[PDB]
Amino acid sequence: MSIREAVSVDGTSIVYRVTGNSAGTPLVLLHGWAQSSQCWGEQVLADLAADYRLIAVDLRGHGYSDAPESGYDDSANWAGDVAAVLAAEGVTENAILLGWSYGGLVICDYLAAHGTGAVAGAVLVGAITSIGRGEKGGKVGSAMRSAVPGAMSEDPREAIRALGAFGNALTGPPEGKGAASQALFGYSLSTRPRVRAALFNRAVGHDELLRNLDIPVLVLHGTDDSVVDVSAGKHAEELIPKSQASYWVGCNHGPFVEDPTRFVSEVRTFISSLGKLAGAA
Amino acid sequence: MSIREAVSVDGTSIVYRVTGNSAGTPLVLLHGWAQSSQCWGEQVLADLAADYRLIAVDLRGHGYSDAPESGYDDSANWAGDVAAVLAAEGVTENAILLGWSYGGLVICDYLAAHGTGAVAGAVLVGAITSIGRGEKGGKVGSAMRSAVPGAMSEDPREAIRALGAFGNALTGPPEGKGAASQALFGYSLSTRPRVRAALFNRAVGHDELLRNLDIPVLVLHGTDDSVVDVSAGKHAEELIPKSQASYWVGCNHGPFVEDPTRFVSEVRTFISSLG
Repeated sequence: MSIREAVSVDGTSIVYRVTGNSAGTPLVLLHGWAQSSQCWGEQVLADLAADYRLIAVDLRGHGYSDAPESGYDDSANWAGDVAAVLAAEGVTENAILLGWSYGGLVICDYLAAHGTGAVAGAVLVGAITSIGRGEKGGKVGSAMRSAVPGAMSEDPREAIRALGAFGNALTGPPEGKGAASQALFGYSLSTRPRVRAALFNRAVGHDELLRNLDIPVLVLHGTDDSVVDVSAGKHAEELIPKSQASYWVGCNHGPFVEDPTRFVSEVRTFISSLGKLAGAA
Repeated sequence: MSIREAVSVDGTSIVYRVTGNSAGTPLVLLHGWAQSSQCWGEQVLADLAADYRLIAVDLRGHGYSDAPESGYDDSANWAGDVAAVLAAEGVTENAILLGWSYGGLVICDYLAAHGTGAVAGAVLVGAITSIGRGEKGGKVGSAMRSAVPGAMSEDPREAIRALGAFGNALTGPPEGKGAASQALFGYSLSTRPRVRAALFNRAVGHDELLRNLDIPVLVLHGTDDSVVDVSAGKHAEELIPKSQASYWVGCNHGPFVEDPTRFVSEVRTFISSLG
């Protein structure tokens, strides 16, 4: 059975999808603000599930997960969500955590709370790692600044208008990708407005964690990301001791949409890099 | 776990959510075109789960269910989806099947294939029972007509305009209904465009089933439904020997959205009445 749920520390049910090879390295996918476990694209999901035990999570308040009334500003709830998924799957080591945008912050809340015992590597895709004034890891782009707080309203007129401030930032050039462009706008619309707001009504700084991670981390980030400034990825690269970076020239916030083959290729190479094969060649 | 899946006759996974007491009467909820198990609204789903073993299904191609390339024009697939969910839950008798819009057609496909041995009653909410030219039980309204083929387009601009306009017939007001309006619109947009098209590109008639049905069926339909014309429900009421009906004056296609309390009440009473 592919679709499952785990109960976090506050009693929130967190829905997730497990696909791929049972024997393979666990790859946990954490999506971004006002999206879902369906954002990644069918081709990306199919390709990653070939080698990995693929675990695609619906963040609290998103997708099919429970939407509690409060607690979105508590790092311990986010941490408990990832811990609970990992435990339900019996994952105690070697996991790869991948986070898009807000997913990066979820990973950091989790690593801040549990350390790196269960984890061999992480991938930060157009990710924030902090939120708040002066947080270089939390630097948003112009599109996101026009989109908020109108994108948080329950008023459809305002929410539709505001979310169009994103333009094509999620997809890049949208030709031939209309279904995906529709679906991404859709997930944001069906994310409860109160959840959309609660996610950014918080502050947390994680630079001290970044400087002390003992795991390899790939920073994968569009140079033209108008949602999360590429400066945030560059900051993570600068602070993380075992960082690797791939900056996609001309790419916006959705590299997995703009070039699903390249995205899969870069993630597979990263994960394979964590063994002893590179040493051999 | 509340969230689950069942494997249909063609290998399609059908995701569904179970809530409420496992000893209650099973109530299967089957949503409409381009929607999902989340359409019904939190209060409606909480109130129904207070009394029933609530089974909220994502149709094939919708929500989190698999989306096969083809087969949406084959009644035996839809029938297997419903059988597979029932089997997975151990329901062999006494189920209530509730169908919103296209969900009515899914129910009829299932009943024709399988009979009513597992089923005590049905509810047809703004429902079609047939589809295609000349089927009085598939009579579509002005909002549905205007929405095609824009709502089937790969092109975002075209689909967003068509489905945005379409969504207003689902909510009615929409003053007071902003979040649901957004969410219904979002579920339609996130439904793959090829699935939106596939569902519509078929023909099947069930008048012979309806006039022969051996279960009580409630017809619950807005008089100003502009998605599925009220005449479709008036037609089903006429054919079904043990029909009951409730025509909500001034209501469009979404009664559970327009008046969640009334919707739950009318459903409870019908189900209670099965005695």
